[PDB]
Amino acid sequence: AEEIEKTRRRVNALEYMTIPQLEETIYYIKMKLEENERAEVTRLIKVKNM
Amino acid sequence: MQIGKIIKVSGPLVMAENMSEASIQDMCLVGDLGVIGEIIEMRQDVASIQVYEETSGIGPGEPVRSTGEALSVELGPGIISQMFDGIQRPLDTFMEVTQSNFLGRGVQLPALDHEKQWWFEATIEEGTEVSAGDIIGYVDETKIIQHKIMVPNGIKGTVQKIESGSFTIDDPICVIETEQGLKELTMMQKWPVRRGRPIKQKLNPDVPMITGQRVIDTFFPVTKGGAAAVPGPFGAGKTVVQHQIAKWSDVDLVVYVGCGERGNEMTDVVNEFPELIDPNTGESLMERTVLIANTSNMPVAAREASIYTGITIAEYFRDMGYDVAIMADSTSRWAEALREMSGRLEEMPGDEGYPAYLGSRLAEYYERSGRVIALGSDQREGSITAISAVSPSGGDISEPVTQNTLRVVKVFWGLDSSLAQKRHFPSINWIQSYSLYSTEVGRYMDQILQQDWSDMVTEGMRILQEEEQLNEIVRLVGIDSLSDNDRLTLEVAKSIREDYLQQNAFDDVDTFTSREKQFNMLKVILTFGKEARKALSLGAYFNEIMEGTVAVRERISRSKYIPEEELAKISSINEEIKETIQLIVSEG
Amino acid sequence: RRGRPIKQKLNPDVPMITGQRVIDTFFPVTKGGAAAVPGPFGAGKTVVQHQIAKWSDVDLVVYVGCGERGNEMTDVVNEFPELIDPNTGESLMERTVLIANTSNMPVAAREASIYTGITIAEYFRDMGYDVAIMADSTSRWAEALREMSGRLEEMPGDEGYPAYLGSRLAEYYERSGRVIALGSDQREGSITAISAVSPS
Amino acid sequence: RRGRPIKQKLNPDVPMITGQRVIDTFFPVTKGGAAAVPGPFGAGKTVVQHQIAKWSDVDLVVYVGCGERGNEMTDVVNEFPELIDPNTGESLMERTVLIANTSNMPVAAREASIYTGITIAEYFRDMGYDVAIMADSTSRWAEALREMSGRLEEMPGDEGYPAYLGSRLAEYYERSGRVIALGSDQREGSITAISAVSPS
Amino acid sequence: KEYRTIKEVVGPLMAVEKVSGVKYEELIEVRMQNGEIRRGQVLEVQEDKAMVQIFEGTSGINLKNSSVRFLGHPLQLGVSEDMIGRVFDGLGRPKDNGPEILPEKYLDINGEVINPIARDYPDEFIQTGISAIDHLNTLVRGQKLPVFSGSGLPHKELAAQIARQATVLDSSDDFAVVFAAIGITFEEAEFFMEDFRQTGAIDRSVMFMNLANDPAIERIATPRMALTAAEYLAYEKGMHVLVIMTDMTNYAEALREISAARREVPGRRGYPGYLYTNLATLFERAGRIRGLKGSVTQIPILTMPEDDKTHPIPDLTGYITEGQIILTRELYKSGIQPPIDVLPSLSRLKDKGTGAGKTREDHAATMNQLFAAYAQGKQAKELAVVLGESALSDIDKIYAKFAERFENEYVNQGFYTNRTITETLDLGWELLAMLPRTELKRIKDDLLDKYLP
Amino acid sequence: MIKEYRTIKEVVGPLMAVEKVSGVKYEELIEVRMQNGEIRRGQVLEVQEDKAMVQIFEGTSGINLKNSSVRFLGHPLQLGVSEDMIGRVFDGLGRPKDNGPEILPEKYLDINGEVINPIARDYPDEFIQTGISAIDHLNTLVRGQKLPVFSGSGLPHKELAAQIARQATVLDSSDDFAVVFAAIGITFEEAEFFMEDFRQTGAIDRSVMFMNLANDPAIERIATPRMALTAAEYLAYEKGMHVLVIMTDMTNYAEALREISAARREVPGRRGYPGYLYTNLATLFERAGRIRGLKGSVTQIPILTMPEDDKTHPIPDLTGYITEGQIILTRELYKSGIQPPIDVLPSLSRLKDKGTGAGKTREDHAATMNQLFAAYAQGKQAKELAVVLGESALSDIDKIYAKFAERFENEYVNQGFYTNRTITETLDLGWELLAMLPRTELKRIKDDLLDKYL
Ligand SMILES: Nc1ncnc2c1ncn2[C@@H]1O[C@H](COP(=O)(O)OP(=O)(O)O)[C@@H](O)[C@H]1O
Ligand SMILES: Nc1ncnc2c1ncn2[C@@H]1O[C@H](COP(=O)(O)OP(=O)(O)O)[C@@H](O)[C@H]1O
Ligand SMILES: Nc1ncnc2c1ncn2[C@@H]1O[C@H](COP(=O)(O)OP(=O)(O)O)[C@@H](O)[C@H]1O
Ligand SMILES: [Mg+2]
Ligand SMILES: [Mg+2]
Ligand SMILES: [Mg+2]
Repeated sequence: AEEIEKTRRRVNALEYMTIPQLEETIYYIKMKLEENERAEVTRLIKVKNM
Repeated sequence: MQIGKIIKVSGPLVMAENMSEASIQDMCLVGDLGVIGEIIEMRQDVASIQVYEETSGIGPGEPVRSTGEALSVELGPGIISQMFDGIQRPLDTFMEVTQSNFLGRGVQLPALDHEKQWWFEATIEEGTEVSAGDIIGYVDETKIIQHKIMVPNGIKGTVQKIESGSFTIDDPICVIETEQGLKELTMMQKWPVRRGRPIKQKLNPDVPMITGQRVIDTFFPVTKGGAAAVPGPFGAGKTVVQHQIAKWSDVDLVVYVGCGERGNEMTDVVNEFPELIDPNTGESLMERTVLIANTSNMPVAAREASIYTGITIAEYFRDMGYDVAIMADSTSRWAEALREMSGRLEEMPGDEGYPAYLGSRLAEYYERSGRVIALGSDQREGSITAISAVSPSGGDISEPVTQNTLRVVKVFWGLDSSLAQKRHFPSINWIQSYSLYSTEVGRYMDQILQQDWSDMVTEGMRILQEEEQLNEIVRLVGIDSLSDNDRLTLEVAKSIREDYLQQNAFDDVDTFTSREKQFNMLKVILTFGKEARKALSLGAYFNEIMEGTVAVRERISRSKYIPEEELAKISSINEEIKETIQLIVSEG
Repeated sequence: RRGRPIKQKLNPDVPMITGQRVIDTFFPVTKGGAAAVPGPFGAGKTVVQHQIAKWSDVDLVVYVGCGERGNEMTDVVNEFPELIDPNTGESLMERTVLIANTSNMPVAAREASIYTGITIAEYFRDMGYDVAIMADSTSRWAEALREMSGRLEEMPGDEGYPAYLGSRLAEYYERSGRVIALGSDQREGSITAISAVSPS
Repeated sequence: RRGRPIKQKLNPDVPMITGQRVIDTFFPVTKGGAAAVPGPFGAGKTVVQHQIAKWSDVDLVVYVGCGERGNEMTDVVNEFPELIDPNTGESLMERTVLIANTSNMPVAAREASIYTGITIAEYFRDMGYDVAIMADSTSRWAEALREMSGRLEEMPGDEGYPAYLGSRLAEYYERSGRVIALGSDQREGSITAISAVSPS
Repeated sequence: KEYRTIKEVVGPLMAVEKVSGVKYEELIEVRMQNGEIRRGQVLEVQEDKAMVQIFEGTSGINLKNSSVRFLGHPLQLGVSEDMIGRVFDGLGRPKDNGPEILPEKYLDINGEVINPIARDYPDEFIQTGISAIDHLNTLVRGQKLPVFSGSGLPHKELAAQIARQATVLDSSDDFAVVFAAIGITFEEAEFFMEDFRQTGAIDRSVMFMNLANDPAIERIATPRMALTAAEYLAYEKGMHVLVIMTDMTNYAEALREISAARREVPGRRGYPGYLYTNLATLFERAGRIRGLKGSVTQIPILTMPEDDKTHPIPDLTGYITEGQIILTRELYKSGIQPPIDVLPSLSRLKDKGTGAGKTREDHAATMNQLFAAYAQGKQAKELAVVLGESALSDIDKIYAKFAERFENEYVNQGFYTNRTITETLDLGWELLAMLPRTELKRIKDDLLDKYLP
Repeated sequence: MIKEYRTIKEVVGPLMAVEKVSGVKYEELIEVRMQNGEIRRGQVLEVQEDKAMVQIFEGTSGINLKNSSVRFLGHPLQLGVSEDMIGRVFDGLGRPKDNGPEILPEKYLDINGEVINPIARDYPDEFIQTGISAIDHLNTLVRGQKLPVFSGSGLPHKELAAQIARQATVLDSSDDFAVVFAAIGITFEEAEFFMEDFRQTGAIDRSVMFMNLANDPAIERIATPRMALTAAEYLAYEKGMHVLVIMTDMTNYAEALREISAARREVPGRRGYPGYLYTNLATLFERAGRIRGLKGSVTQIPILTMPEDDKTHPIPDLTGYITEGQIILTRELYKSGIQPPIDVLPSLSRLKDKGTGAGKTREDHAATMNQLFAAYAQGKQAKELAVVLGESALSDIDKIYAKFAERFENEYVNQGFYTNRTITETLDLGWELLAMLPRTELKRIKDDLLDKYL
């Protein structure tokens, strides 16, 4: 019964806490990297004109 | 004509003086070799040109000449069963002239065969009123496809001469005088690739196109003149879908475009198509197919203008009155050409490198497809059905290409990777996918079959969505409590997924199922769920039915492989179900 | 653009009764302090600042409509007279100054609104009054700096904003605070800065 | 900036002894082999390089402090004479050659410190000695190249680094390795490159 | 003022030298060598040089045998109240085989900012004919209430439904509709155009139909001409005008394309930094004006990319408009029409739309109880199907039945069913009739004995 | 026609400017004679009127502008083509290192080559025995295919490359088989490893090697693959041989492409790499296959490394868009001791169906393949159930599958880099592992095949 409790509680933790935090973090960093690349590239454009 | 002088060569960038009467977006000829190029920008006298072929061995002093027009295709007899490329260069005529299996630089030759004799039979009386789009006569380029010679656009009025005989596409088959002048009419009319051919009026597509693919025709149908997209990862099966739709579509003509494909995959379309016998005619599919082939290492502008030359040729035969279906595979590598070309133009990059006008160029393509009434007093109808297959990097449809595509296409067939393995083909996700034609198609087929087909399709989907809701109930909580009815819905959905949604394109009878067969198959599955839930209440337990319906669910599962001329066997399955659950209802 | 001179600056230790329970109790702001209200759309940034503008125990209120809705400026000029200061028992409009540069109004002009607002607050501060200034919204101001930057072909900093963004803001929030105003009598006034931030 | 000529470049067979378990056991480095130590600040790159420089069974060590802390260089000249190892019970200082270029020292001298150290290592390899060259750190060398590339307004490659960063690194390591030195004796010297990388 | 002094052409951009007397944002006309005419506007003017961007691009233009003509005026619109029942394009040109209109006056499509102190606060009620909107998220004359949707979702039907059901309880003829289509497919446009023809809704409306294949600058000018016509009909002719605009996502992409063509540095997620302000120059054109009869009400319809509400286009739109109406796939899957999620959606100015004289006495009271019960009723419905079955204290079980009934009977009305506010309020009570009297604390005992069955 | 100029205007880093020129073309080879007489070679990267931008290969150090001269060769990069190239080692620019006499060339060809007409390219129709069970059976290499190997730094992709080169063959003896081996940005040690292993096994006499080191000029790095393919297209499409091209490392090639890119002051670029990286890889990958009516073929096995081992990197990602399938090397497998560490699940060969079947391989080739792949998939799955529930909870059938997956890794794919298996040895080994399964679990296969093969 304690093992069932532990398993069930771990399952609830996996679904509500672990994975959603993981999906949202993989989305934040992914977008952050996509933003800074746009920034640096944009900067490199102006430099090339010089 | 006017020539110019190169003053700068840096990679594909070539600038040239004395390009004074050249125009923007003009196709021109750079260097002694005469490799093709295009005038991107024009600063006073000096023109900056992007050469589309290798620029090695080219430098200042060399001549440059404009062709006198933008990228254009030749529209006339000698175009069918021909394998052009992105800039409409015939690949077979290529091998004859260059005597080589390779493609050299600066070697250019007319798209069609100007030296070839074609018999022309006039259908117009002399002195009759003509306008743009009217038909003066025809050439039987092949059966079935009758090549109708139409009056070029911008030409009107007087018709002084017309006669029938063996002409060529160069010789004047007709002469028409006007205010502008008295010009010779040929069997060929040139047309700008980027710009679409004008029509009298565009109509809304309401006639669904038969593909023989059960998941498409039933749940996510595509009307003739519609627009569909196939996004997925590697091994998803888009190419199979493209081939399948190209094989079995009830369209007069097929325009297959290979934007930028692997050579080893390109040869398959090249060789298999002439070996594919046609619907009830009995000839090769190739004789009703125009092929535009481009490998990956070909010029980037050839890989970019690929889909536009295809839609241009499609418009040409659409204006004749034919229903055309243009196949685009793949568009992700077409857009890869755009990303590359824009980088050389030093433009401000859009999302993930692609041009900012990415969605605009996509829109300018898919909009040129549709059910129309072509120019001419006949007011004849033609149509172009665009089926594109996109290839996101990892199957992520958040790709700039996919996102901009779904803004203009009306049909979406998304291919799950999870369905790719476990061999669920076609791997089209039946939840994420959709059709903006589903409502109208469902009521069209409600008249062609006079059955509650739209009610069956709706119920078929309802079973599937419910399954997903039931699926998470299974996960979060466990398989219990089944409630009999809910666990049955899973079994009916499982039946729909396995006995209907899945079909082998390589199986010799499951590669195609007509509306006749598609209906009976769905009716059998649905009536199984109907009779089981109705007997469940008064009064049977779940695996009592599952124990007595072992062999009958097997027949439903094998209904896919039942021959078309033996269609009655599927109907026999349907009424076997009714007797077997009463067989154990009394007594159970 | 030039902050009004003071004799000395003092650390704000006197709380500002807003009437907002969550604020006054758990996250209070002192008279002369500075508060930032960052949140998504429909969060309540404007409502909060209005609540501060209405019921606060300050002498004057300078509300700055920086690149926001016009209805929200019409809402103030109408309601405020009909409302009574919970202390003086007189109309709210008798103690408030409004500055409005809506989102569709000239972009460069929403930078001036910020500096116009803070200067009026400093002016009444020197009279020995306790003033409070509301910025709605500072994000819009930062956009004006960014757009003006692009026109000047400046080198982009963070998210397109100019490198001196942090400077301009820091200089703005330093113009507020409890001070000993100029004068022989050495009177004390203050400015409490409430700023709404609208992050994407 | 020009590598000292050899007669034949060989394949390193003999494993060097660092005295560190995880290195000697699972990730060993041969005499003439090349090793990199990438890691953030506080990882322990510098400690590892000192550890190898103290217990290496090579004849000579060459520690290049490229754009790093001055105390770490001061640390070496202090204790090395006090430590007794490995042969004849003599000082470690009598088998080492130090090249110091601190972070606050001029930028252009960073690339020199690397090229000077490897040349000295090449010099002692020619007399048939096993020598170890320590680079701490090769990132500052690259940072120096990046900083200088910007001042020359060149087009960078990635993260500001010049596009020739790849080829120039390849030059440095291919100057190392076990070789047969020029001459009649045909002696064998070896340059074991223990480099450090400081990834952002 | 015609000049054949075209110095340079780069992409869609063009440089004209030796010119003077030209202004910023001045509309031009480029006559090509073949006789073809192309319009354009001045992006920048400096010295004798003038930088212009051509609408229809610069393909096939010979710089030396082409001339540029400056019109001495910005992009204008010829307005008239003969525009009612007429179909135009993105630039005000007829698209319905109708006689070209004689303008009473021409108006700069940029318009002018309504003086904040001259502005009158949005008041009185517009009956959209949709229960989920009219009751819980009430629309008000002069309000900015957008509809957030996604691809494959029925925002198309929701658009056409409102447009043909929209009316006021004011009088017979002082209400109009300005339908602006932006960068949408032809099929979507023809659906709109004919649904207006079929229902006769065209007789009281003006349509600006811009397609996806139309040039980008014609796509961004479309809503400005729509609002220009709307402002004319409302402020000059005293009408209550409802403005329907879609798709705003197409607008942003068009604005994105134009920005990069002008070598402008992009902001977040590759969109222009001035995306907020640009959108704000459209939406803030709505509201009531003191001393003037009539009003301008906007319903901006957009698609949320990846259903991401944090996307710039929805997020910035939310930062401008007064609330939103959110469509969800979870409801559309359930067959709900229209699939409106009343929880994340909100109307800020519903205070002015409800109340006796506008709607009946219990409008404000019922929406509170319906919303509160639905919030508790759904979670009851949700927790029941996930955990357990029919074991919800017998109080959440009736909430579960309430939530499902609320979704299938109250919200799901159909795209061709007009629900007057009377029928909506009555239906609301019948749903509240399920529950015991204890649940409806939000409503006073007086109204209950007056309406509750 | 000498075209030598003492005119030298500017030297900025790698680049050098020269004025008063004429007849100078793009990508034209040059030579610079310095004040001390030291001669260095270069290439035109940009030429404008009366000017030319060139890059010196061996650097610009020591070069005095006033006392130096630049001669224009009037020709791009070319290869002295011949059939006598076999048995010899060439460098980046096709120059000998094996201390042998230089070849009298049949003719000279550009290294860019020409694009194969897609209407002239034929089916890839038959097998190439690489000697690797994981490859030859499950991810078959057909003749004329482009099947790359995906690896990473630390993984044994050099032992694999060397193993393929020796063991690769056509099982019809009436077909001359050759191997073009291209080394790109390769360190001397592993460059020597190849050269010595090519001699000790006598693979040189069948192969043509192109060795380019990491410290050698970046233009040579770029030219090396095109030097190898020009040879490959001659030996095949002119001399009728079955050519197998092996290229490594492709990541090193891409880095040099970036180096020349910023030299022309071009702008990045997806993750640093130039926007034309896709075509630039296609221009040398797509140069393979079988041509109609022409004896011989060109087959490529390009090997690259994944930076931090992610398939989303530009080099593996774009390569997958040009090639039909890939062979994936895994660090997990390598750390466990499986050699070669070929992960069969994510690796793929799109053109395998055509290189197999009776007449090419045995009749049971496709059946054993699908069964091994499926059994291993469910075998690996049963293992991760045994770690969560213990072996006790597993059914008796799944325990066998669990034991199957283990031995499938330790025997079937763990050949060893010095263990050559024929196609027959591989197939029969597949049956020994399929015999592990219950008979009731073997009903999937045709009973015709079950009877004839154990
Ligand atoms: N409808 C289908 N029926 C049977 N097999 C299919 C089907 N679609 C795809 N496949 C299988 O999946 C593989 C992928 O084929 P392909 O269309 O080339 O995928 P992609 O186009 O995504 O690369 C094919 O080898 C084929 O065997
Ligand atoms: N303190 C509050 N009490 C009641 N309702 C509030 C409160 N704050 C915000 N709201 C509600 O939230 C909405 C958002 O108001 P507003 O301040 O304009 O949002 P923001 O300024 O964050 O964009 C308002 O329409 C209001 O109905
Ligand atoms: N092998 C080691 N044994 C004991 N302490 C260590 C070791 N490596 C690192 N440390 C501790 O971690 C700190 C990091 O040392 P250092 O080499 O300067 O970091 P890095 O060079 O990576 O920036 C040292 O001050 C030391 O105290
Ligand atoms: Mg494919
Ligand atoms: Mg706000
Ligand atoms: Mg350190």
